[PDB]
Amino acid sequence: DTVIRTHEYSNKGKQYISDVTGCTMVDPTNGPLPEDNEPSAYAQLDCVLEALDRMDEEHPGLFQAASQNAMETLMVTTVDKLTQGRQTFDWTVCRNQPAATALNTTITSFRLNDLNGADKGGLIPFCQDIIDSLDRPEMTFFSV
Amino acid sequence: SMDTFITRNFQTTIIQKAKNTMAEFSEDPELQPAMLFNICVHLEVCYVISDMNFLDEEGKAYTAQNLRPQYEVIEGMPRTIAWMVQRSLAQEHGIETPKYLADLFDYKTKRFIEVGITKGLADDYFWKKKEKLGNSMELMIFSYNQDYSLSNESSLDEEGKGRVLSRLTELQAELSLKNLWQVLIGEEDVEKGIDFKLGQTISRLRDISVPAGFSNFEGMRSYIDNIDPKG
Amino acid sequence: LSNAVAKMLSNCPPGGISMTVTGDNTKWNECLNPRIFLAMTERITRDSPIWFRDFCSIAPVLFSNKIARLGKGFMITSKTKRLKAQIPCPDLFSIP
Amino acid sequence: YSPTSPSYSPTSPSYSP
Amino acid sequence: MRLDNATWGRITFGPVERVRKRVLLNPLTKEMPPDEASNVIMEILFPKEAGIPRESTWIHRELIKEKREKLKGTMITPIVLAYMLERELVARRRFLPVAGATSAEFIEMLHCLQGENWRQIYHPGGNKLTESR
Amino acid sequence: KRNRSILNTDQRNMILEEQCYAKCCNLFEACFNSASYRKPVGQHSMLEAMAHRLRMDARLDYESGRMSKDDFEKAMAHLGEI
RNA sequence: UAUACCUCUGCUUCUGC
RNA sequence: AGUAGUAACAAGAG
RNA sequence: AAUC
Repeated sequence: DTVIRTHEYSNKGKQYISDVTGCTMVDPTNGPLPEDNEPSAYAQLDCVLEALDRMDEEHPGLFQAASQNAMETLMVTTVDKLTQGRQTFDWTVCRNQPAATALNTTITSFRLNDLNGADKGGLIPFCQDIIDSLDRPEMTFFSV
Repeated sequence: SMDTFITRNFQTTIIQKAKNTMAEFSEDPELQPAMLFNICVHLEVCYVISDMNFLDEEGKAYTAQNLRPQYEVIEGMPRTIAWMVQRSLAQEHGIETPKYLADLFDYKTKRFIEVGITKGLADDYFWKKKEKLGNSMELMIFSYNQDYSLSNESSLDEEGKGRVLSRLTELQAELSLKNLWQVLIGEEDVEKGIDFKLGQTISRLRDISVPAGFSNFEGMRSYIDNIDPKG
Repeated sequence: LSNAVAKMLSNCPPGGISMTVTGDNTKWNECLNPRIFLAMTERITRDSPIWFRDFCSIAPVLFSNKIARLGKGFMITSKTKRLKAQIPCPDLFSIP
Repeated sequence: YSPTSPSYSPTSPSYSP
Repeated sequence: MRLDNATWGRITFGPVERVRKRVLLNPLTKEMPPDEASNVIMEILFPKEAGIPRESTWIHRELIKEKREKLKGTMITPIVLAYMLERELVARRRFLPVAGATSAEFIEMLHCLQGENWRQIYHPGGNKLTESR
Repeated sequence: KRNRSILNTDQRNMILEEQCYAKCCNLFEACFNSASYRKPVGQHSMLEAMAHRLRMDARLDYESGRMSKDDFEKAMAHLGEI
């Protein structure tokens, strides 16, 4: 129902095929504006950027200030920060499991495909491994 | 190069520990090999002092059987392991833990030792580190030009003092032979830029993950940064 | 909210009318697009270095090409025979 | 006086001619 | 001990304007930031693991010595001692609706102090600070 | 008590996997008591840490005189294998 | 097949920010 | 049957 | 006469 209704509000957008996944994708952004009161995902990029600009004018140098605080925190953030979560999807077994386990299964699996950014302690190199793991031609994982 | 040079001179035990120490400070071994050499030489001087030296059941120095050395090598080991050893000794013998990290601890002297390697004047480098410590650790500085400046209470034996000065200039001779001595003399400091670059697959996803009227992400990045939408 | 309401109340033009719209947005998640959220980060990280810009850009890029797993499936039963069986999501179009 | 009693209340400001 | 030695006044019925101010929930033995207290706790319970000795050690050296002597002959698990110390060092400051009482030893009793349409006089026992007076 | 439904499924294998980590962690906490309180830091091996600590602990207990000549050699022998 | 009038299970056949 | 209410339970497994 |  959600899957249908999500596309029902974006059906007048641009439909294309993802060359990566090979899936059917839908893009409403910068689509034709609505002529009815039915829900609409057709949001114009300029109107967002203007409203964002208006925020930077009203609140001076908040963006670069907020970016700094987050960026500086990211550097200090350890990998174990991903343990404090709820039931997480584990790609290895394709079932929901505790975040602490779902993390451990990924670290042990990444060690086989040769991605030891997790060992360094910081989240940045572990995140650097995750985007790189897409490039690997085959991803091996333990299955007891 | 300095990279291939260290493979021939030192053993793996000194190379690994040197790289592992630099890894903690977020300093690249390969991009700064002269900085690795400073630690490699600094660890080898400390290693040889504790190698032949041992203790007995009565508790006096002798050369070699036994499973309890006379000197405890702190430099080379990781930070959290080093500071564990640092405090455990200080707390046991009953003396104040030093402000900064140490290199060696002599069980017969019951005092911390601060080792230092320098290029030119050895006596100049001795008084510089005396400012910070004062009377915390017994300093023992050495240089490559056979110029030494030991502590007031000289625990170092005459035969052992030679082995240090022997290896110091032997390496300094090997460096000058292959024209790799000029690399260590010159100054070395570069910014550790935080590297995070996107691969092939994730970049391909970001290219398609853009609004209508954009070829690739580069177009979306420049547009948001440059143009002014007001009105 | 008290102070905000006090100010938004007492700042209003005298001899006018201040009106409060008790509001709510329907189909919040179903409409909002990741590609708009991507544009938001690029604007917010304009002064910040290029490594951080690309870092913040990933999360939306992943949501932009996300895939939905359709739970367990559908259970079919004969009332006369008194039988039941789950139909896995890959076998949804196996049945007419 | 008990809190339930009316006499518990304080001798309040009363008006006079 | 504060509730034990305390004396209670009289309940007054009438309006009470309440302000929502960021107050300290529990009285501390000696206030410190999270980092500074964490190290003081380390020096007391786990000396050898502690790590790089900061100046903070020498500032609260008198507290460390005192806590060690008090936590000497106890069989209770360190993790419990650390937790109980962390309580009486790290600050617990959160927004509460108050009216003429912001001192922690009042805030801990804030439920019995006043409501919207009533007030109650309460003298908390033990000691009070000069700064607070 | 733990949910025992796992015993009947093929997930059983995770019970061993848990109790394995449990042993290691519980033995690490026996070497480093502060591990329970504040998160241990280090990019080095978990064994390397436990080795160097138990080495020092034995050496200092001997020189102080908590450890005997019978126990010290046995201790250095066992740690010698690692 | 059979053990099985036996054995195991009661949130662990998907519970997010 | 009944609970219940857009889909289940009214026992499951070796 | 606050910040934490």
